[PDB]
Amino acid sequence: NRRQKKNIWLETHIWHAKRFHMVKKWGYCLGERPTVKSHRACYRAMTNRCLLQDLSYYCCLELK
Amino acid sequence: PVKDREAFQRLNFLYQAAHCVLAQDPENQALARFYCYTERTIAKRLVLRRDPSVKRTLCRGCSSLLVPGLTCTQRQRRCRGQRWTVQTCLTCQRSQRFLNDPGHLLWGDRPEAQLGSQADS
Amino acid sequence: LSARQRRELRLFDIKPEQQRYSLFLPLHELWKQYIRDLCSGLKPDTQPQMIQAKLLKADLHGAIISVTKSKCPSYVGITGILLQETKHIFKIITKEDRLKVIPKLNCVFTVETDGFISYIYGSKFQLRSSERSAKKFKAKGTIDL
Amino acid sequence: LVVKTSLNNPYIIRWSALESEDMHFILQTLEDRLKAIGLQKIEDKKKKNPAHVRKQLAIGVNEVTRALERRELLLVLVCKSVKPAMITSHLIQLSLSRSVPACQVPRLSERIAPVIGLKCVLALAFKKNTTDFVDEVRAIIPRVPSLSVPWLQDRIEDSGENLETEPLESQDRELLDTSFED
RNA sequence: CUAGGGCCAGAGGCGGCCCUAACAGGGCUCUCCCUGAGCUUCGGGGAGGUGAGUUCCCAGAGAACGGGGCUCCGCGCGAGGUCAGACUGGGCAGGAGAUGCCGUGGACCCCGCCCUUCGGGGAGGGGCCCGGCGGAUGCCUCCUUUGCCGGAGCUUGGAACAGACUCACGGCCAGCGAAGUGAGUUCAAUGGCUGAGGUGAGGUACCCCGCAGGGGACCUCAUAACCCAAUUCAGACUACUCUCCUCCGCCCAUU
Ligand SMILES: [Zn+2]
Repeated sequence: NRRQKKNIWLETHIWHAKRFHMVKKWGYCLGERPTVKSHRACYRAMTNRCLLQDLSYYCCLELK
Repeated sequence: PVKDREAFQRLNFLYQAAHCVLAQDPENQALARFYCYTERTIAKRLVLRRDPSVKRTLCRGCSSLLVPGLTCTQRQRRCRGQRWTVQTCLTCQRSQRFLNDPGHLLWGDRPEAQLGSQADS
Repeated sequence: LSARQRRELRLFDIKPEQQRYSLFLPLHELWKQYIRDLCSGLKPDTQPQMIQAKLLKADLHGAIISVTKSKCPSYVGITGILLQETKHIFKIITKEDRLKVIPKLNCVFTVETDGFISYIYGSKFQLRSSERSAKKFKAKGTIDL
Repeated sequence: LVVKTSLNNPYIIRWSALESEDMHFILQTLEDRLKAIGLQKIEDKKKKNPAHVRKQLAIGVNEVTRALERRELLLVLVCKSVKPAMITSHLIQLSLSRSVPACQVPRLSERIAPVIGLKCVLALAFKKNTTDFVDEVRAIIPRVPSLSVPWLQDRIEDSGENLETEPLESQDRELLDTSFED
């Protein structure tokens, strides 16, 4: 909580920072590259297999 | 015992060179101070059994072996009880107490006069 | 204590440079008589490794040196008695008042004895030279000059 | 057999020669020149009801040392009080620059005893720069035997070292102190 | 199998802050110790709190406690004279040092202002110790002396409110046999040749412009070493010098 006073520290941000490269950016610190070499493996999982992302930066305007 | 007897010549050679510097030129003491610092460094690393009166006149504050006699202050006073000789060098502003008194002359001869007497070959 | 001892300095200034170098002449006589009383053997010939042991184990403070080969040519051709000694340099005084700081990095010194001449490669001779007479002098490395 | 070598270097600075007769009559001459002038000094100090007070008679170790430090042409009289006298009068030996440190071993208390003063003065000196006290004392000053100190340089370009490696035995101090710990 | 978790005991958590979970990581600031050719407000290395244990011989009173060694002092005990200020009377101590001046010295005591109301922190004043300078009287009012006890002090030795080393502030508990690493091999592949440009340099009989000159063009030399991946990444280490940004030192020559 004391560190989260400065940064954002999402719920899955600690799961990402456990095994992915997290670089500070224009908004919060997010995942740039994986720690393991999987540049061909990400495409091979993108074509036939399964792959997911973490998209939490999308702010929402609800209009009533 | 031979190799220590060798380094004895080097130590009292540095000690005599410090006296040569302090008797040669006044008020510029850097050679004698460096020689006394080297002499104290040798005795600090290769630790030996040195003489008690000479080493306490080396003034272990930084380095001054002949300097407090003719340049800096050595006087006498009476602080509380027995009279004390105050030895103060004008380099690091440290003091040395040495009590000198007639009733304790045997304790003045207790470390010193024995080694003169009990010296056997 | 060390930073409190580093207030004034323990090193030379401009004022001891003009001390009329003939006053430093009895230091050479002191060193020469110390070599005469240390070795105490001259006439037939005897044991150059005894000479190497005396030149390794003794403090060279206050001795006559002359740079005979060095990597800098301007350092070569400098004689004089030495006054200080530091980690990788040492300071000498020469003729008419000026002093020089000679580094022990890659150089060799001719030392003139009473009747001998000794070359000393000042490469391994370093690191607070009281450590030289103490311990740790092994056989490593050659110096090409 | 526990015997350890110790580098002890008391290069022995011996005192002046024991010239009994010469010192014996010049000290009586000093007593005559002190009694010949008078006692205005004790009458000005104690005030028992100023010209003789103007001498700077350094009495005690500290006054003699502050007289011998700066730059002063004067005369010092030193007596041996106890056996620890080399440490105190080593200042007087070392301060030979422009002064005369005359040392008398048995006789200096017999100088202070008839002179009207106080308790027996151990170290004495007198600063008498440019004022006329007694010219005969200033004639006696280059006549006393001077002390040559080979400890520092002895003013001549010549150095001599001596080797004194004392074997300290544990058995000697063991039998003199007689102490044991377990 | 969310180990941003739980279990017995503990109530201790490695100078402080900030970032990360790659917490044997990095940066800043404060102190201590050691060393260094730039006077030093400089740089490098190591350490920071608490509790326990230890530290050749000799010396010294004590290397952790106490006693045995000496010196100085008495809101305590005891003895004698009692002759208790008589010309400021008597006794002790004092040139072997009583006292006077000075204070960005002390882990000491008391008063005392500010933040604050646990340990407290900071400007000041009084006593003792400490250092510097110059020297004559200070104590008590019935007096004197030793003995026990209490407090303080001591020259040594590499060491004496110390420093150095070691241990301790927790332990235990969680795997997936199925495709194929912007190189993925394992009886162990991958920096091969040529030419022009990059950079460090030299020379010019080339071209354009008119400030003696500047810019481009042509030719040659040098572009190395350390070493080699088998799962990856973060950080620290050690081995570098074709190469770039700074702080520098010494020596030589000039104005
Ligand atoms: Zn000192």
